[PDB]
This record gives sequence, C-alpha cells and structure tokens, in this order.
Amino acid sequence: KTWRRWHRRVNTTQKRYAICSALAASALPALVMSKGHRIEEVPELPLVVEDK
Amino acid sequence: TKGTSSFGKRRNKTHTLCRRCGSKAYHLQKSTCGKCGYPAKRKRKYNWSAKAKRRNTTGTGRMRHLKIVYRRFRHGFREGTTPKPK
Amino acid sequence: FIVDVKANKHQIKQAVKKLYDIDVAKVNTLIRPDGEKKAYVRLAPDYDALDVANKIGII
Amino acid sequence: SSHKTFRIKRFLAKKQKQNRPIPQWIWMKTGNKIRYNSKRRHWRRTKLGL
Amino acid sequence: MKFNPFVTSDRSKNRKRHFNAPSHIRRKIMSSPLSKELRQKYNVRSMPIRKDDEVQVVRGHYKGQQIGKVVQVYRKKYVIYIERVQREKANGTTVHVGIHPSKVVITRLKLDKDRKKILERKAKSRQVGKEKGK
Amino acid sequence: GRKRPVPKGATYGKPVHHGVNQLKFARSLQSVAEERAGRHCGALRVLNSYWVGEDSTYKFFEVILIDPFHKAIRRNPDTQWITKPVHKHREMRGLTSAGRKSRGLGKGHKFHHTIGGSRRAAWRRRNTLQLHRYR
Amino acid sequence: AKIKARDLRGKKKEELLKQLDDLKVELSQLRVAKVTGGAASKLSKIRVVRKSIARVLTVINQTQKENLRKFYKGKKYKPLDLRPKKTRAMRRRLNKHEESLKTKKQQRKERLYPLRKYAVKA
Amino acid sequence: APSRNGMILKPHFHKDWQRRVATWFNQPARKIRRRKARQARARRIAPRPAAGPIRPIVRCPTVRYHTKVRAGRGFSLEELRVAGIHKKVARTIGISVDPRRRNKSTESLQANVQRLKEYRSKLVLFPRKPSAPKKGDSSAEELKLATQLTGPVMPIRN
RNA sequence: CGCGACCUCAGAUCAGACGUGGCGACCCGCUGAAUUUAAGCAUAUUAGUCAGCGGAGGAAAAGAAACUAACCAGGAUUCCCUCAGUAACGGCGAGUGAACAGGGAAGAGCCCAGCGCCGAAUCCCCGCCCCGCGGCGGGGCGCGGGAAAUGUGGCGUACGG
RNA sequence: CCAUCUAAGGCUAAAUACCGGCACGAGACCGAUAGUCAACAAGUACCGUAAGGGAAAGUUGAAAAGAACUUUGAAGAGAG
RNA sequence: CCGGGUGGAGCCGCCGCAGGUGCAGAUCUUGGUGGUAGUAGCAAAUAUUCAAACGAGAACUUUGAAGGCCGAAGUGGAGAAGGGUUCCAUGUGAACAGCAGUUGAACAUGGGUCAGUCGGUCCUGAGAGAUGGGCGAGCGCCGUUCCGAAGGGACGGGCG
RNA sequence: CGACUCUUAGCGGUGGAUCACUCGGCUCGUGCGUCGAUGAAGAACGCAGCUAGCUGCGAGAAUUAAUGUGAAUUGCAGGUUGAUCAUCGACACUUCGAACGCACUUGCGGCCCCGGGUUCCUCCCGGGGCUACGCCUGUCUGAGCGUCGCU
Ligand SMILES: [Mg+2]
Ligand SMILES: [Mg+2]
Ligand SMILES: [Mg+2]
Ligand SMILES: [Mg+2]
Ligand SMILES: [Mg+2]
Ligand SMILES: [Mg+2]
Ligand SMILES: [Mg+2]
Ligand SMILES: [Mg+2]
Ligand SMILES: [Mg+2]
Ligand SMILES: [Mg+2]
Ligand SMILES: [Mg+2]
Ligand SMILES: [Mg+2]
Ligand SMILES: [Mg+2]
Ligand SMILES: [Mg+2]
Ligand SMILES: [Mg+2]
Ligand SMILES: [Mg+2]
Ligand SMILES: [Mg+2]
Ligand SMILES: [Mg+2]
Ligand SMILES: [Mg+2]
Ligand SMILES: [Mg+2]
Ligand SMILES: [Mg+2]
Ligand SMILES: [Mg+2]
Ligand SMILES: [Mg+2]
Ligand SMILES: [Mg+2]
Ligand SMILES: [Mg+2]
Ligand SMILES: [Mg+2]
Ligand SMILES: [Mg+2]
Ligand SMILES: [Mg+2]
Ligand SMILES: [Mg+2]
Ligand SMILES: [Mg+2]
Ligand SMILES: [Mg+2]
Ligand SMILES: [Mg+2]
Ligand SMILES: [Mg+2]
Ligand SMILES: [Mg+2]
Ligand SMILES: [Mg+2]
Ligand SMILES: [Mg+2]
Ligand SMILES: [Mg+2]
Ligand SMILES: [Mg+2]
Ligand SMILES: [Mg+2]
Ligand SMILES: [Mg+2]
Ligand SMILES: [Mg+2]
Ligand SMILES: [Mg+2]
Ligand SMILES: [Zn+2]
Repeated sequence: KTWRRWHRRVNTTQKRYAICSALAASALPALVMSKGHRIEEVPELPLVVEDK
Repeated sequence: TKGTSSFGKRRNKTHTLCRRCGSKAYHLQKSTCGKCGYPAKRKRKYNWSAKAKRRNTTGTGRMRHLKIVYRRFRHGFREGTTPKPK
Repeated sequence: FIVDVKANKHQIKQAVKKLYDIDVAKVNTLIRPDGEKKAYVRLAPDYDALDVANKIGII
Repeated sequence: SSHKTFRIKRFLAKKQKQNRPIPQWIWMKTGNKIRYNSKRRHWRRTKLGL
Repeated sequence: MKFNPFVTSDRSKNRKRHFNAPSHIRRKIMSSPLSKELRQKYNVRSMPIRKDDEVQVVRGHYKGQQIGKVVQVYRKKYVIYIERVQREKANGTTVHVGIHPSKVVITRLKLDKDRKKILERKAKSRQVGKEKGK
Repeated sequence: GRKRPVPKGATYGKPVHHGVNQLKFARSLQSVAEERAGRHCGALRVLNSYWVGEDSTYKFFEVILIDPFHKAIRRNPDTQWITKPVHKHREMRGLTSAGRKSRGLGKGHKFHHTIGGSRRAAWRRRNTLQLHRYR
Repeated sequence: AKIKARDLRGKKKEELLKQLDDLKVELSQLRVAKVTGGAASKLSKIRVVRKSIARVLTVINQTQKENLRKFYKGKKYKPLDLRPKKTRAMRRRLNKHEESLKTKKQQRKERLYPLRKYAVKA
Repeated sequence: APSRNGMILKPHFHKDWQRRVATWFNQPARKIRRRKARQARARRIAPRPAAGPIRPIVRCPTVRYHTKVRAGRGFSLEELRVAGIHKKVARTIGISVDPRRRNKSTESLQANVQRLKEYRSKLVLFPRKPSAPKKGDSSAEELKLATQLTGPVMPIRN
C-alpha cells in the first residue's frame, strides 16, 4: 500500500546531537582517513580557507 | 435428446447487428439492443461492470472531434486568424 | 463498369451518356460480393461498343 | 442465405476483403516484426458471428 | 547537472524520444562535426548532414584518410551512405553500409542559401556567447 | 407517503427492512413539483415554488421557472446568477428553497450532521483516516 | 507543370472548374490505365492528380466561404457554419458587455468607497 | 480472544476505511503551493500588508481561555463609531468589520477604539490619482518611506 | 344579430433562441441492501455503504446566524491539528460516536420581496443611418410594435431605513 | 426572570476535493510466469444467442554482411 | 573459493539500511517432458477388378471396360432457413483433409450473382408501439381510444 | 563378449530456464482543467501504385491549405519558385448514432427552387434547400352559452 509509514521523525535534540557528533568526528584525522578521504598532505584537518 | 440432437434445430436468430453500437445484440422481437439499449435515448451503462464500461468509453474510439478539441484548447480556441503569411 | 454503390440506374445512364458521348439502351446493375457495384450498360444499336471501348482504352 | 439484407451483404463484403494474406513487401520493412496474417478466417472453422 | 524540471533525464523517455523522433528532429540528431579547417573558417563545430557533403569516416572498419560524398541520408535507421563506403554481398553486388554521422567528419559542405543562413546563425550565437563571457 | 415498490410487498431481508406501507419520502411533495416542472421544461431554470391548494388526493404547487437566454434576464445585472452553468437544474440538486429544506442543512446544534455541505460531506470527513507522513 | 495553391487563388471560378474537370477526366483515364495493366509512370500519377483535385477543390471552397463571410460580416444573423465554433458551453456563456454590466447600486458603492492603496508603518 | 492483563480496545476499523484513507504525500506540495500563493498575494497588494487587515482584540469565552486575548474577526460597528470611522470606508483603508459583534463592557470597547486610533496613526494612505494628492491622503515623504508589513498588523500580545 | 375589448386556451415547417446525449476521478439530490460481526440470532452492526436513478462544474456543495455560549464572552462558510475514541448512543452487549472553546490555512461580503416616495421615471423586439463589426455591442432618429399598474425601475433590507 | 438570534426569499471567490481527461516530472518500485489484461497488428485473436468473458506472444548481428557459385535429390533436406 | 570450458557486458567484497528475501509437497499455478507405446486403434450402412494416361512417385487421380449398390418416401433433380465465396478456372503439393494423393470444400492467383412481370417493397393477422391522458423520486412506465380542439383533405360558387 | 538394462562423463538433440538488456508498466507529485442539435461520445463502411492488420484519414478520404522547417521518403517502383517532417489558426468532414420528415427495409413521402425533360402543363429523371419532440419571448390566425361593453 502507499500508506506504509515511509517517513520517520527524529527528535530535534537528537538531530542536533548527530550534527554535533559528525562535526566533532570530522576534525580527527584518523576518522576521516578511515572514511577514506585522501588528506595525507592537507595542512590542518579543520581546513578553513579564508572568506575570499 | 436435450443435447446434440436439440442443437440441430438452431437456425433462427434472436439478435442482429445494432444500428447504434454495432454489436450483434439487437433483439428483434423486443426491438431493443441488449448492450446499448438502442431505442432509449440514453446509453446502457452500469457501475457493476467497469470492464464493460472501459470497453466502449471515450478513449476507445476514433475521437475525430475530441482530439481536435484537445488540440484547440492549447491555444484557447483561437479562430478567425491565420499565421502571418510570407 | 464498376460504379458507385449509391448510384442509381438513371444516374449510371446519364453519367455514361455525358462522360463517353454516347446513348445507352438499358442499364443492368448488380452489387458484386466484394461490395463494389457493377453496371452492365448496353449501348444503343447505332453505337459499336468495341470501338467505344477502344476509345476508352480497354481492349 | 440467398435472401440477404443490404447491411448483411456489405458486412460479408468487408469480411471477404479482409481475408487475404499479407503481401511479401511488408516483410522487408525496417521495423517489421510481422510475418503472416494472424487475422485469417476460414469459413469452415470460424463462423463470423452474425 | 540539469536543473530544469521540464527536461527529463529518464532513460526510457530519452530513448523513446530518440527512436520515435520525426524527420526534422532526426536531421538535427544526424549531425556531423565539421573539419578543423571548416571550424576555423565558419566558427561552427557541428552541422546537420545533407545528401551532398564530402566527408571522412574516422571510426569503424572503413576509417582512414579517404574522402567520399554522402549519397543518401537514411534517417529511418539513423545512418548515411558514403561513396566508397560499401561492402559486397554474396552474389557480387555492392551495397552501401550504414555509418552514423557522429563518426563522420565533414570536409566540404553543400553550401546552399539555407545552409549559409544556418552557418551564420550558429556562428553568431557562438560569438554572442564568447562576447557575453567577457 | 412512498409505498416501497417491491413486487407483492416482499423485501427479501431482515425484518427491520420489511416496511412497505408506512414509509415516507425524504423530500417534500413541493420539491417533487419543482423537479417535475424542471424536467419537463428543461430549457428553464427552477427558481422557487409555492402551495396553491390541495384536497385529499392532490397537492397543487405553482413553480416559478425562468428563461436564462431571454435578453431581459440575460441583461439584468441583478438576476444573472441563473445564466451561469452551475445553476443548471437547481431543483434536482436541492438548491431551491424546498430542496434545501430537506437536506438537514442549517446552523447550530440541531445540524451537526451537515457540517461541510451535506450529510455526504460530513460523513466523508468524519469517516476518513488521515494517515500523515510523519504521524 | 505542378499545380500549386498559390497560382490558383488569382484565377476565376469557371477556369477553376475547367482545371478541375480536366483533372477529373485525366484521373479517370489513369484508373483505366491502372486496370489495363499500365506502367508505373502512370500508376504513380494517380496520387498526383488526386491531390491536385484536392488542391483545386480546397481553393474553390476557401474562396467561396471567404466571399460569403465578407457578405455576412455586417449582419445581425449569419449562417451557422459562419458563426464562430467555440465549445457549446462558451457559446452558451455571457458576452463581454453582459459580464461588464453592473448594478447602479453597486456602481455607486465603488464610486463612493473605492479600494484605496495604503501601507502600514510598523 | 483476550490474553492476560491488557487493555480493552475498540478500534474503529469495522467499516471499509481503506477507500477513504487520505495520505499526505502532497503535504510539502500543498505547503509549497500555499507559500507561492501567499507571495503572489503579497506581490499583488504591494504596499498593503501581506497578512491582511487589522483584527481587533477579543477575549476568548468559556472559562479555560478567558484570561487570554486573541484576534477577532472584525472591529465592531460601535468601535468604529466611537473611533469616528465610516463602516464602509473601514474595509477600504484596511479595517476588519464585524457587524455581528455586540459590546458588553466598556474596557474592551475602549481598547479596540484605541487600537483603531493607533492604526490610523500608522496608516500611510496613497492618493487615489497618483499625480494629484488630496485632502486626507498621506504626504510624499511617508509615501516614499512606505513598506509592506509582514505578520499580523500590530500583533496582539498578552 | 354584428363589431370591438379582455381573459383563458389552441394551431403554425410563423421570427429568434434554448434543452435532450456523453464523460463521470472529484461534487450535489434521492433511493438503498445483503455478505459480515455479535463466536447462535431477530434490535444493533455492516451502512446511510455497494448496486440503481437524476444533475453539474473546473471545482461542487456550503456560506454571511431563527449560531455558539453562560464567558472579562465570541462571530459567515470550508479545510487542517486538537477537542476525542471523549460527551453520548447501544440485546448499555457487540460495537457506534459528535459538537463548542483553542491554534492555524484562507478570509469578503452582499441583494431582494415587503414598507415607502418619484407624471412606468423600467424592460424587450423590429426599421433607418454612423461606428465597431470571430463574445451582436455603442450613439442617434422612428405620431414604430409589444411587455408592464395582477407593479418594472431608482433609493432602500434589520449592521436599521 | 435572563441571555441570544430574527425562520419560513437570493447571490458570493479563497483555503478544500480530484484513481476521468490534456501536458508533464519523478521513483531505495517491477523487469517479460514480474509490472496494467495489454512492453509486440491488445480490450486484439478466440468463445458465448446475449448480457458478457478474454489470451499467448520481446531479444540474429556492430552492420543483412540473411549464405552467390558447385553438387545429390522430384523436393524438403544435405555436403562443400 | 579457485582450475577448465562455454558465454559476450556488466559484477562483487566490507559497514549500515530496506524487503514482494531462501521450497519437495498445498488433488498448488504456469510451461515443458516421460513410461504407458509404435500399444489401443484407423471393423455401422454388400465390392471391387483389369488395362491405359499424366506423373519423380499410383491400392486411392483421370479415362475406358467389367462387376455391383442407391431403386422415384433415392446415394436422383431442386428450393426454405443457415453458412458466406465454400461456386468457376488455373497453379502448388510446404501445412491440413487421422493411409496416401498427381486429389480436395486445403493454399495461392485471377474470375463469377444482370429482372417493370421472380421475391422483398405494399397490406393486415396474433401482436408490438408513440402522441393525448394518467402514474412515477427518477431513467421512465401504464395505456392504444381510452379524462383529446386528433380533419391541413376535396368538388362547386364568389374574390384577386 | 553380443543385445537389453543401470550409472557417470563427452558430444548432439528436445525444451526455453537463468543471466544481461528494456520505446512498457505501477506509484507519487505538479500545471491545466476543454464534449454535444454549428450534430458529440460511440459505431458502420470506405480511402494507399503494389496494402491484409495497426495507424492516419473522409468521396479533397495514409490527407488539402497556411505557417515553421529546409532536402528527403524509402520495402520496391515511379516522378530550393520548397521535398519531407512538425505546427495547425484556413478549408473539407460518407452512413448511423441525442439523430431530427415517417420507418429501420436501405422502404415510402410531402413542400419550395434549379437543370434536363418539357416546350411549365403536367409527368419523369438529376441536383439543392426544408419537413422531429419539448420549451421561452414575440407574431399571426382563431376558439369559447368565460367576463363584459357597444348597437
Ligand atoms: Mg423468439
Ligand atoms: Mg445514465
Ligand atoms: Mg459448421
Ligand atoms: Mg434516504
Ligand atoms: Mg455555487
Ligand atoms: Mg422545518
Ligand atoms: Mg494465546
Ligand atoms: Mg495568510
Ligand atoms: Mg421558426
Ligand atoms: Mg454470526
Ligand atoms: Mg462464527
Ligand atoms: Mg448464520
Ligand atoms: Mg445505518
Ligand atoms: Mg453508487
Ligand atoms: Mg445531463
Ligand atoms: Mg465542463
Ligand atoms: Mg449556495
Ligand atoms: Mg463555526
Ligand atoms: Mg485523549
Ligand atoms: Mg452510524
Ligand atoms: Mg472552533
Ligand atoms: Mg416599486
Ligand atoms: Mg433595486
Ligand atoms: Mg441579517
Ligand atoms: Mg431573511
Ligand atoms: Mg437568509
Ligand atoms: Mg512472455
Ligand atoms: Mg525472461
Ligand atoms: Mg504480462
Ligand atoms: Mg530466445
Ligand atoms: Mg549486444
Ligand atoms: Mg522488491
Ligand atoms: Mg518445485
Ligand atoms: Mg495393433
Ligand atoms: Mg494424411
Ligand atoms: Mg470446387
Ligand atoms: Mg424483358
Ligand atoms: Mg409501451
Ligand atoms: Mg528466455
Ligand atoms: Mg500544402
Ligand atoms: Mg512545406
Ligand atoms: Mg418490413
Ligand atoms: Zn446497440
């Protein structure tokens, strides 16, 4: 049927929690290399380029 | 006697081709079509047979006026004008 | 001739008289089992139907 | 029968003309998948309704 | 990436639209690139092909530097026939083999007045783009 | 009333539906008069109707019909709601006065069963299941 | 020579019929050739003469109906084939004067109280 | 059959509910269409505020809510009469009018009267003929500093 | 007797228009079951559902209170969330089952009859001229014809006039 | 006592609905015994007096280049 | 999992997610194939034989001869209904005609049905069925002279 | 040994599974929201050089005109001042069907006009325009021991 529950609501505190945890993990070099991004020559992992 | 021998007497005809729907369902003694109900002004249709409804409906035939209606609608039934000549 | 199905014997007579410049004696019509109507047009005795058919193009 | 309605005769005329085989030049068309006429009616086998 | 919500990217829709295209859309699909010299002459990269363009086959078995005129633009099987691009049957009669115009380089056009009008229109729109970019 | 037109008074079911004789029609005889007048003069729109007399066997109603293609009605700005195609056969949809009195329409606590536009609309809106995306 | 519609419009009625029945008699001769086993050069011309007949008859009917509706342009009652063929519902609709017709009371109301243009400072 | 300790349930699924099931897969489509209709309305009434006319302060009835005030349907005719506004020009300069509403107390009457006099103080009225200003119309400085207001016009607070 | 009004009722291939029939997903008006559940079954339930009939539109219906309320009161209709599986109905069994208040989406109101006053001030149609003429409309002239005083139009409608 | 409306006449957009139609777009769907009955000359062939019932059936190859010529046989069918 | 072969264009490992997720059965559904089995059978209505022809080929086609049967309530000559080109001529022998076939009602090419007097057409029969009227929520139904202003016709006279 | 039978492998048949493809569905969503007495929906019969079906079309019949386009169509023939395609606003649109002169047989009419015929005087034949029900406004002819008035 079409009226299978396709959609799942997540609590807002948990959605912000997961954004916080994923951001926090995107600053540790082991976890992003274990994700497989080739970063073995980037000069700093929270890689902030200036606003130009 | 009620089977093979009694099938031999089948030489009359209950129905004929209808002048409205074209099917061989025009009952001759009743003078009425058993598919479209010809002497009645309204077409015989029933909601208990949707397959029979979709066998002869507006999609099924030639649409020789309505496919032109559907085309003239897209320019809003513009009439009395031509394209600009050479 | 093969004629139109709606055409009468009178119409077949006047059509042949106008088209091929002749005068006919009688017209027989039948409708062939393919649906086309066929007309046997008998010409008047002063005309020669072989010469008329040669002028039409059939021989 | 030999006694016939004009409408019955014209119906028989159409169903006579539809009972011929396919011409062979159809067979060499580009997007052809048509090989023989599957709408052939034999008078002894199938009986036209009517 | 396509952003237009009226242009479909559906594979079966694109294939149906390609294989059931009418002949004046087929003419645009049956388009061949011009040569390098014809590109620098007319500022036109691609052109629909006609019954008299002198072309080169560059992909296939009949590729090479030989030049032949198109003799027939067979739009229904999406192919063209070129002069010496042929093969022999069993009985010794030569037949023309179909070549897609995307594998075809035009070295000499049939320049009609319609063709010159199309060439000027394509060159002008290309230059409008080039002078819009700066 | 409306005698139930079953052959020989036999309604083949449970005894709650065995009623034949003392049943009543949901619309009034005045609205029956309007629909007979409209279905005869289908080229005219039923406006209203009223009672003019009765005896034991008949009721008599005068129905006001209107011709929407006459130029007086077609060119009076105060009367041209009936010229519009939505007012075809008002008497058959119950949009006249004696037609709307039978539908249970009205305002307030006596007419909670026609919230929406009808018994149809109320029953549809209440006997539905709103299955949301996120529940 | 080919028969085009462009060179047919400048002609008159009797010469259009003279072209037409010439096409009809050569079509009849082409059908005679068709049943007498004639050549493909003549069996190809059956379509050519048929569409030429179609062209001449189309020119005749187009010119004739243009002349009739030039005659009927200023009349209160024109024939039903000359009336505009919209849908039946749009022919049943009100006309533009009648949809622009307003009650004198309501006209007094929009003259007295027009919808003003305003803005609200926050 | 029931098992051990549990609730007695009455699910209302004894009808043919599956014909009349209303899924909400067109919910973001309805939201996106309602949004575009809202911006089309706001673009059409270009200096007039987007939410609509000004609505009065009403006390909710029926003791659960009678401490809370909210926006009513329209200013009542005696509120417009005390504010000195004609009941037909009110809807033309953007005031909601409720003929049906009575007053029973002085203070809600006076609060909505002061709301009307606070709204006419903020009302920047464009002249009816654009190249000719008239007697009560706003001046060309507030015409050039007119903006379209968002949200309810002077929103109601507790 | 005869002529003429009026009323009522005919006839016409009289002049001009309009309806029929189709589609029918959604909508309106009627009509309307039984399978089923109650571990049987008859009220109930299924269900104002299917089938049947009529009528539409691009939406329909509804709609500006003979309303809700009992409050410090709200304010057309429609729709969503909640009210609420609640008040209530029910072999008070099986089961059925709203409404108001509240938050929103939207948001818009108005018109007659009647009562009154204005020399019927009102409407329709044919003739001529000019314009516009493919939504048959505008201006003027007709000692042109009807309708209408058994009441048309202008003002005016409960918020009062 | 009080409160609230003013029935038995009429019109009215928007929010609302939309498994028919016209034109689209999409998919954690199905992949020819699946997905619509119907990927194909499908509401077709065929059946029933009738109301009605109702299929099977995609794929050479890149390109027909679809096997000229020789030979056996009446040929189908072979061998080259 | 790898090796070999065939095939000719896509596929899989790991972390999670989702399910129309695993077959021996349901007298399961659809399709295909066995044993039975070269078996049962090609036995109702007396009957075929000789020579020749054509043909690659003859128990069966054709011709001749012979012997027979139907025996005028026919195994004859013709129509109704029904069938619809089966009728006719030529060609073919792939498929069908339960052996064969050089033959056919098969297949493919072309042909063929001519009316004032023969029938329909016209009449009314048993009946069917509108309008009027009545009934009916309604599509409509009853009704057929019945709660009808049901005649549009004609000769003569006058007038243009 | 052999024949027959059984098992396994190789090769070959029978059969069409599997896999890989996919101009098709299914579901969801957006915009528009339009049939008909000016004859719809539907049906019948015809129309191509070779054409049965499908499709397109209507005696102008696999299409006419106009516009856009700009050299094909193609299975085989044949024959740029615009081939073919698309658009489609011009024109046309057989018979039936609400179906409409009466009937449903392709039967029978009636009125008006035109052409042959005639020598309009009828006939006869051909062609064109009308002839259905209900209903609205208006017109004319009328009906009534309906109500009056006048003489
Ligand atoms: Mg009988
Ligand atoms: Mg119906
Ligand atoms: Mg038989
Ligand atoms: Mg009821
Ligand atoms: Mg409405
Ligand atoms: Mg009441
Ligand atoms: Mg247990
Ligand atoms: Mg808003
Ligand atoms: Mg008339
Ligand atoms: Mg039980
Ligand atoms: Mg039980
Ligand atoms: Mg029981
Ligand atoms: Mg119930
Ligand atoms: Mg129903
Ligand atoms: Mg209708
Ligand atoms: Mg509509
Ligand atoms: Mg309403
Ligand atoms: Mg409310
Ligand atoms: Mg709760
Ligand atoms: Mg209930
Ligand atoms: Mg509420
Ligand atoms: Mg008055
Ligand atoms: Mg007034
Ligand atoms: Mg009021
Ligand atoms: Mg009132
Ligand atoms: Mg009211
Ligand atoms: Mg398959
Ligand atoms: Mg497969
Ligand atoms: Mg399938
Ligand atoms: Mg295969
Ligand atoms: Mg491949
Ligand atoms: Mg799955
Ligand atoms: Mg198995
Ligand atoms: Mg044996
Ligand atoms: Mg055999
Ligand atoms: Mg024979
Ligand atoms: Mg004789
Ligand atoms: Mg009857
Ligand atoms: Mg396979
Ligand atoms: Mg053209
Ligand atoms: Mg062109
Ligand atoms: Mg008869
Ligand atoms: Zn029928």
